[PDB]
Amino acid sequence: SWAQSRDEQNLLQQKRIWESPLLLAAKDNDVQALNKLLKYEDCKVHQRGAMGETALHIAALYDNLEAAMVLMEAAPELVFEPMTSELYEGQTALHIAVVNQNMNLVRALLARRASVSARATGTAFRRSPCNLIYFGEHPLSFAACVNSEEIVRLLIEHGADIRAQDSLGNTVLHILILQPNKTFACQMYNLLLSYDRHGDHLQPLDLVPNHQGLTPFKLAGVEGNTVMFQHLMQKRKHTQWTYGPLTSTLYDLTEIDSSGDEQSLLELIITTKKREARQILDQTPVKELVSLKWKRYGRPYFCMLGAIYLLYIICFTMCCIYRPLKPRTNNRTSPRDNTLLQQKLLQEAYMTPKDDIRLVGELVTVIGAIIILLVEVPDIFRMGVTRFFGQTILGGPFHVLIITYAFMVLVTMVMRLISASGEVVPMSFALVLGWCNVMAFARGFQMLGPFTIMIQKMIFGDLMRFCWLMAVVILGFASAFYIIFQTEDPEELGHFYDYPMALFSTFELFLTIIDGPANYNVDLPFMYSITYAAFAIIATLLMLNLLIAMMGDTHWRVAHERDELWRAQIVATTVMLERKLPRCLWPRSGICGREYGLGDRWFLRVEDRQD
Amino acid sequence: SWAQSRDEQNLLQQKRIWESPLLLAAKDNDVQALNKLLKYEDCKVHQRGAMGETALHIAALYDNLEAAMVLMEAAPELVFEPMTSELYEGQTALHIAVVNQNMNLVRALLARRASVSARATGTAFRRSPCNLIYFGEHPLSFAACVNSEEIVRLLIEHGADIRAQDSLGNTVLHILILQPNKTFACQMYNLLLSYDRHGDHLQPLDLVPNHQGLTPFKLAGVEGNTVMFQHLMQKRKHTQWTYGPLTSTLYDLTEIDSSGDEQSLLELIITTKKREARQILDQTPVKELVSLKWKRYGRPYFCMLGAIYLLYIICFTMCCIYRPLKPRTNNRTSPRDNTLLQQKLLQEAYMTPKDDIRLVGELVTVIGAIIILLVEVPDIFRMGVTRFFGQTILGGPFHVLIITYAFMVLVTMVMRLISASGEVVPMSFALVLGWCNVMAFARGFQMLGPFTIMIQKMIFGDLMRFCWLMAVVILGFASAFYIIFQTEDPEELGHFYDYPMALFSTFELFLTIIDGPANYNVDLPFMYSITYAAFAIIATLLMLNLLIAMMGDTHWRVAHERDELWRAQIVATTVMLERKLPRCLWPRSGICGREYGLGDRWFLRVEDRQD
Ligand SMILES: NCCOB(c1ccccc1)c1ccccc1
Ligand SMILES: NCCOB(c1ccccc1)c1ccccc1
Ligand SMILES: [Ca+2]
Repeated sequence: SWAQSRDEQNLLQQKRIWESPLLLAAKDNDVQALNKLLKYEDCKVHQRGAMGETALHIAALYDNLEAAMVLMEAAPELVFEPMTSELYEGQTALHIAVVNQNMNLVRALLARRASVSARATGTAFRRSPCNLIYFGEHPLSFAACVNSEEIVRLLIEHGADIRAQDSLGNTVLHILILQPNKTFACQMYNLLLSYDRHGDHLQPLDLVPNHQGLTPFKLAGVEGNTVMFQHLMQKRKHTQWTYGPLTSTLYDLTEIDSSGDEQSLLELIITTKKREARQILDQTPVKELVSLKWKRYGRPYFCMLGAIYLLYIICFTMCCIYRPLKPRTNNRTSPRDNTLLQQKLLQEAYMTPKDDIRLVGELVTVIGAIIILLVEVPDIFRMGVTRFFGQTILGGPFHVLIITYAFMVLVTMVMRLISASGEVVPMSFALVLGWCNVMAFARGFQMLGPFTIMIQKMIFGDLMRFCWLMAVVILGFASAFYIIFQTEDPEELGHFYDYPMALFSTFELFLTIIDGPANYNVDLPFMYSITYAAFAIIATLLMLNLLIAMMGDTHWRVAHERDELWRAQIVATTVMLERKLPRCLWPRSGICGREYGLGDRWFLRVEDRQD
Repeated sequence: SWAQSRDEQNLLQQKRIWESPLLLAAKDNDVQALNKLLKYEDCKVHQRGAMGETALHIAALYDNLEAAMVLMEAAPELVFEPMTSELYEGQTALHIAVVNQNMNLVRALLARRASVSARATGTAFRRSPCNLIYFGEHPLSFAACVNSEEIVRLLIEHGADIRAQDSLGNTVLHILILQPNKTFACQMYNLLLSYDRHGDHLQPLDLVPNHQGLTPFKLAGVEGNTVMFQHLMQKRKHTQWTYGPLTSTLYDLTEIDSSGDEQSLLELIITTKKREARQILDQTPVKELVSLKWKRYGRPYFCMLGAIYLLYIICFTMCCIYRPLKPRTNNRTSPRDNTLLQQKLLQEAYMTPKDDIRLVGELVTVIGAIIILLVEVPDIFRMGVTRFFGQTILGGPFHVLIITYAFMVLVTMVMRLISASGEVVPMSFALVLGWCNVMAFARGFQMLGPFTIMIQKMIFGDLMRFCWLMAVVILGFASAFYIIFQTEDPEELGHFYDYPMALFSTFELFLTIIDGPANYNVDLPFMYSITYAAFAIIATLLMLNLLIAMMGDTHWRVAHERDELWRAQIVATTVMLERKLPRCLWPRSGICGREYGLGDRWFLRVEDRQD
């Protein structure tokens, strides 16, 4: 219950101004009552409000230069007094001066030589969803947000440093990026480029990283400020000759492609969470770049890894179906004559000329697990375990269960060396999601991907949400069937002889898979005949409602936004096999420079056609 | 990896201008540095760039007449020097002159009497999807594309030949057709008609074929430049009397209908691949023309061929169900008591008075195959075998399996003369797609067609795309069921006694047909009870997702574009039974001329109503 303290103190603002007749005249334009306040006696200049205010704080906050200049002969040092703490740590009147777009107080508090080096790093000033705004803390950082032109010109003419950085290391240029009024603040980008003039030996400010290592170029990408990205792009592209309707411009491509792990661009559009950012893939240098990364040595060296993979599964299944598999030897099946099993999975029979063939069929698989184990000993070391789930679901949640493939297929070889009876429990799991993970490769072969994308987005958000609701409407009828047939002999009509199978038999009855029980040779008890019917009108309702649960997402799908999610998925493939596959088979994308007056920067061009 | 060489040489353009101070001044407006370049010494006039450039090439390409005229006293012969090779084979400054819409250099390089006979047949200039533009190679061919009026007037006043043809034989008039800015280039059609004046004895240019035999009338049709087609149509139609709101105009109809195999119009809208072309059927002379070809002696002589066809199938099925069919005579069924068969298909029993009736019931069918064999001995000779598949899917993919009907129904008579045991393997196939091909005739009977059209577009693009995805999610569970019931006796619960039926029994379980395997008399092994359930929540997912896989196409369907695909399908019928059925029963469409001051051209009229 944190946010209550915001408001408790904010009414305490209205408390302290209420008791104070000086601050009562700081509310409105009571300059003639300010004449009644300062010339008649010595009131102290430190009349602190709820979080430590003075008059020109309150006066400029309630839009009053007329109350602001009359304290100047009263107290010139109160410009040097910031607001105290805990929400507004270091806030001065200069900062709220530009909040109200002007009052000409900006020259007037600069007539008391106010300091732009004041940093208001308080609670409400850092980036958080509990604060509905974000501004940085330097005053010129605020003036970029408010889109007030000559105000920015005014303070740089009085000693403003543009290269100053926030609590996170973001300069003022980052702060212009994170404004939700995007094109309306775009015009102040090049204005703040216009005061770069002294070229520092480290940066001309547009390559400045923050303490999360983001130059504000790609910070616009990882936030997805799309229209600002283009205006930022146009200075960086190097256009060559134009040929009538077409133009052979030439894009920069320095930080865009993967280079030596400097947190390159493409992995950051993947690993972010804000889904408006993925529309940066619809921008002119980027969509065609990933196309050539996907057309040439994209899918055919991807699907080649797919091609060996189902062969790995085929050589798994043949060494899965041929099993030790002896006849029934220890005992006859005594209990109940229900133990309908005879096979018992042999201890140490391998020397036959069939069992050598399965052995080379075997150990290729368990070593093949250890290959995809060694994929993850750096990769679990890379992005943790618990937030690795936070890496999964957005792009490749098929990646995680190929590892639970490996846990089971390793433990079943541990199982065969011990030869315990519980052998099928891995071998069930180790077979089914082996095949179920070949649909991860459906993205590579064309036109087959997007349903498998839509497979993903229906199961993890809708069907498991449905399976919450479905797993309780069963348990009524299932247990209601279970008690209603405790009365009856399970010799005939034996679906419900005990409670654990009574759930399962109801469950498969729920999907209308089983015939619907009914002897028709004896009588059935009376409430069976309606409750099963009372299950039926539910069975025709909610799975039919589940059929249309699909549709309310599907109108939000393909007509609008699965097609982007397909190619958003294709690049989550792209940087990841770029990373995991080492060099000397991938040549990195685009043309290299260094032979053409360009140097170490590699480039990429495209044609077009205008009007 | 071909397209890399485009860019490697295109940076080499920027390499050669970089080393050359003459070409450095050819970049921008360095005429005072051109004073520093030519008057002071004799620099050679052949300073070749990457693919062989000179200065006025580079100057006019970077929009500089001011650099262009200063080399004229330096080198007047460099107009006669084309760009060298391998991309731009024969490109001169005259060609790039009209690319930049003007510079008044067009008169100025004609002051050195430049040649419009220059043909730039280089790599980037022919029609290809690797080139984003298409222009032809004569300079007047370029000026039609750029839509620059008096520029076209200027060069014809200096010796331009309009009748010149490209590498493919297309003249300049074809080049105006293939511009993607369609109405914006439409105004230059009649302008280039306006300089026809000398009537040549062969053509007045608007009947010129190319080396694929396309007069640029129907070339607009086969590409589907719809709005240009109408403006091209209006001069060709011959309007008669107007009666207030109605007008009895009279359309030309020379090349539109099928005539003596001169690659007529209607078959070309069918056999093309670009699906924007089929909207030429929505144009005023064409839609009503095919209507009268379909209303009168269209369907009733089509459905008549349908009417004999199911009678052929009925007289096939009666000679399919009555079979030789002897009792069990060679041996008792010894193995396993599973060989539940007794019939063995008699060798040479035909003389009974029932078996003569099936014999006349027989040989009508195998001869009836040979009729639809003789349809194809010219037709396989017509359009090949492998690209005949490229004829199938767009219109009548039902046509191909009536031929695999014929292969099987021929081989089963080969089979009865040998009387091998494998008799049902054709007879299964020869029966099922015999009936399944009567739905080809669903297009003829009204309102029944479009679902059978939608049958086609769901199976060959979506369900076989689904059956990729579905055939792997089965094999997990199916083999997982197969290993989990290797343990168990297949006497009771015998769905999965071996692997080949284990797939099929899972497959029909997947569509929730089979009952779902459960004895309820014995115990079942433990991972059966969840993995079958783990099959169930997939079984309620993806075939339910397949249900809505239909819908994302269906919103792209009937609300917008199946109704055109229906009548696009009806004319693919129309020219084909026009072709395959010979004369003396079809009278060719429209009214004949030759009695009415019109001659050999046959015509067709229509009424209307305007505002
Ligand atoms: N095979 C290793 C799994 O890695 B996958 C993956 C790796 C990093 C981030 C997200 C997913 C994956 C890659 C392509 C397709 C499916 C999954
Ligand atoms: N019966 C011969 C098959 O020819 B069909 C056909 C012929 C040429 C091109 C495409 C298809 C066909 C014609 C009408 C309906 C269905 C198929
Ligand atoms: Ca049943």
